[PDB]
Amino acid sequence: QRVIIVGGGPVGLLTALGLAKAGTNVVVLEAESQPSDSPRALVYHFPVLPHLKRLGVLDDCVAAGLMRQNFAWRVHSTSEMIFWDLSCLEGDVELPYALHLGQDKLSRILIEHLKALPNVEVRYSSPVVDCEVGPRSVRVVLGGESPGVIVEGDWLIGADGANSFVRREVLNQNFFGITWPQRYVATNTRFDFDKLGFGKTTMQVDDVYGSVICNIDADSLWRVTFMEDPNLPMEGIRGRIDQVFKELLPTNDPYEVVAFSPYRMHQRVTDRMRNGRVILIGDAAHVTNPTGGLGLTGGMFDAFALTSVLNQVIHDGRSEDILDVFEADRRRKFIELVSPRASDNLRNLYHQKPGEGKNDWVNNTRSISKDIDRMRDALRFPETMETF
Amino acid sequence: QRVIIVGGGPVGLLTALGLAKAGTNVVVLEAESQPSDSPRALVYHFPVLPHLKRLGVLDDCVAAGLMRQNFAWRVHSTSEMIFWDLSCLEGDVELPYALHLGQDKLSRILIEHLKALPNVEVRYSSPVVDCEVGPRSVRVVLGGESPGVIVEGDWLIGADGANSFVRREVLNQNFFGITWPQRYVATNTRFDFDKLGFGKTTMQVDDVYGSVICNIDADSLWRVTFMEDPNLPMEGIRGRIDQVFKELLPTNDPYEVVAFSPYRMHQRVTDRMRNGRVILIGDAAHVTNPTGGLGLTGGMFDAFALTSVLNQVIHDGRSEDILDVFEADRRRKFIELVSPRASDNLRNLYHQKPGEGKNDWVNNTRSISKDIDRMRDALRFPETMETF
Repeated sequence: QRVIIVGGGPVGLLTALGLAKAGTNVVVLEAESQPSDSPRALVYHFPVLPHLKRLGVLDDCVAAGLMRQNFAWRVHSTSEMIFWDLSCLEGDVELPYALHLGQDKLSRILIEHLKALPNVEVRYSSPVVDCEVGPRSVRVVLGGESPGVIVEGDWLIGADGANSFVRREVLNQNFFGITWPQRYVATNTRFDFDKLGFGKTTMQVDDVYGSVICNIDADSLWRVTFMEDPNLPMEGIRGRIDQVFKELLPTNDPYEVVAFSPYRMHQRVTDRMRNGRVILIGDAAHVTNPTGGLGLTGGMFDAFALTSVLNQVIHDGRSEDILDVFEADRRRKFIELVSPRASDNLRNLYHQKPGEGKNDWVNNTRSISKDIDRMRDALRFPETMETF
Repeated sequence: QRVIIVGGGPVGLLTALGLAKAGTNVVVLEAESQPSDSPRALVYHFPVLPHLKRLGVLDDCVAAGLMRQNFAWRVHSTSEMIFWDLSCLEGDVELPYALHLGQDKLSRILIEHLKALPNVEVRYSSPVVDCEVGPRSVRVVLGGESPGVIVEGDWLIGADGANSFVRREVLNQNFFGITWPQRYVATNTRFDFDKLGFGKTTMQVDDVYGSVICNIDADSLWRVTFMEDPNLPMEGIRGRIDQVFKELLPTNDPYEVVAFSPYRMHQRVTDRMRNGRVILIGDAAHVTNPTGGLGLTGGMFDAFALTSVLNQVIHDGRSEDILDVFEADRRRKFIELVSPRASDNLRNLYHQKPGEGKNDWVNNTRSISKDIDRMRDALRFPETMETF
C-alpha cells in the first residue's frame, strides 16, 4: 500500500518519516528542485519537540539551530521590554524550550534521515502533470526531471502548500475565508539585536512599526517584519525597507538586508481534509497569517496526527472511518482555536493605535510577566492545538 | 415531489411561500406553538424588499411596520449624531428603504398568505423527534400536538435555527466557529427616542454603553441592546438593566422595559448546506452576531436562492447539481462577506475604547456622511449578500 505525498516541505517530509519508520512504503514528490528557503516561520514550539525527538531528529535540529526559553514584548512607543520565559513550564512539559531553525534546514535533516529508509523514495524537480484518483487507487504522472514517470499508490497526501494542486485540481475543493488588507513584508536582516538585550523572539508592538523580530542563526541573522499598504508599488519595496528600518530598528547601527519577501496573508480552510483516498494537510488544508508561527505548528500537528491514524489503517487494519474523525478534528482545531488566536495576534501586534486599549494591553502583558500562573497559561497555548 | 420544511420562522415560511407559489406541495413543521416574539433583528434592508414585493407580502409589511431612509451613528462620549440616508440610493435601487417589522409579525403575515394556497400545510406545535433519510426520499415522525404522525416527502429543508435538529441529528454535521466572550442583552424598551432626533436605527458607539437602538412600532417601543460579562448571575439581570440604562439612555426621561432576553453570540457555519435530499438554511446553516441585522438578511437570501433553484429542480427538471452550486455560494457569502463584516461591526460598535483609533473611526464616519458617493458605497453592502 504505497502512500504518495505531494509536497517536499517540512509537513510532507515529517509525514514521510513517521509513515516510513512504521514500515510504510512512501513516495515524496516535490515540484520545486529543493526545499524552500524563503522567509517563513522558523520556531518549533515546546509541544512539537517531543515528536521531533520521537522521530529521532531533534538532536540534529538542536545542533543546526538554537534552543531558547526567553521571549520579549517590546513596546515601540516607550522602548519598554517585557520578558516572558518558558522556564516556568519546566515541571509541566517534557521539553520547555523553543527551537529556532529555518524550515529549509529542517527539511535537509529530514531528507538525510529518509535516505536511511529503503522503503521511501524522494523526488524533487518532479511536478505532477496529471492525476486521476479512484475509490481505491491513485495515479500521478510526473514532469520536470522525471519525464513521463508513472507513480501509483493507495493514498494521496496533499502537502503542497497554500496553492495546492491537490486541493484545487484533484479535489476541486473550496478555500473559503478572508485575505488581510495589508501586505506582509518578511525580511532576513543582519543586525546585532543580541547586544541590545532582545529576546531570541521579540514581538514589537506598534501601529506603524509593529514587527516580529526572531533570531535565525548565530551570524546575527534575524527575521524582521512589517506591514505596508499593498498599493505601494512593488518596484519601490527595497527602498521602503530602508525607510521603515530607520525607525523600526532600535538603533542606527549598521544592517544588511540578506533576503526579503512580500506576502498577502489569509485565514482560509478547505471544506474537508479527507475525501476518499485523498488527504490534505498543512497549508494545502488551511492558511493563517504567521504571527505566532501557528501555521507551521498546526501543519506539523497535521503531520503527526495523520501519521498515527494512517499507520493504524495500513498496518493494524483499523477502520478507515478514523480518517473522518481525524480530518474533522484537524479542521476543528484550526477553525475554533488557531485561526482566532492568530488573528488576535496580528491585530494586537500590528494594529493598536495609541489609546486606552493599548495601555490596557501593556499593563496586562506586564502583569502576566510577574505572575507565574498567568504566564504558564499564556505560554501553554500551542499544546491545545494537538489532536488526541 | 413533496418538500418538508422544519422550522416555522421567517426563513422557513418565506421558503414555503416561494415554493408554494410555483405549485410545489409543501409541509411546514414548527416545534413550538407559534412564531417567536423574542427580541431579535427586525430590519429588512433594501435588497430584501423587491423579493417581498415579488412574493406579494410587502404591502402587508408596510401597513404593519414602518419604512424609513434615515440612519444615525451616535458617539456616546460626545453625544455627536452623524446621519446617513438611504435616499442617496434613490436612482440605483428600486426600493431605497429600510423596513422595520418584528419577525413574529412578519411570520404571521406569511401564515395568512400560505392559507390561501391549498398545496401547503402549516403544522405548529409539531416537533420532529425521529427522522429517516434515504437517497431519494425522507420521512419524519412528529411529537407535540400531532403525536405519531408520519410525514413523507422528497426533500427535507432544515430551517430550524441555531440548535438545529436537522443539522445535528439528521446530518450529524459540525458547527465550527467561535463564541464571543460577552453576554448580549437585547431589550424591547418603551422610550421616546423620536423626540430626541434619533434615527429609526441608531447605533451608539462606546466601549461600555455601546448599543443598537432601533424602532419596533409606533408606541415608542424601541430595541435597546448592551453587552455584559456572562459570569454575572442570570437572576439579577433586570436590576442590571436599570443600572446600565442610567448612563446608556440619552436623557433621564422615563422608560419601560417591556421585554428582554440574554444571548450568547457566535460566528459559526456548518460543513455543507446540502447533502443529498437534505438542505440547511438560515441559522441552521450559519450564525453571526446580530450587529447590523446580517443574520436575518442572509437567512432571507438563503430562502430566495433556494426557492429559485429548487423550483427549477422540481418543475423544470434542472439537474440536482444546481443545489451543489447553491450551497457553496451560500457558504461563500457567509464566510467571506457576512461573518467578517458583522464581526467588524460588533468590534467597532461595542469595543472601541478612547484613543486614536476611535477618533479615526468617528472622523471617517463623518466624512462619509458628507460624500454622497462614499455614503452610497457604504450603504450598499447588503446587495452583495445575494446569490445570483
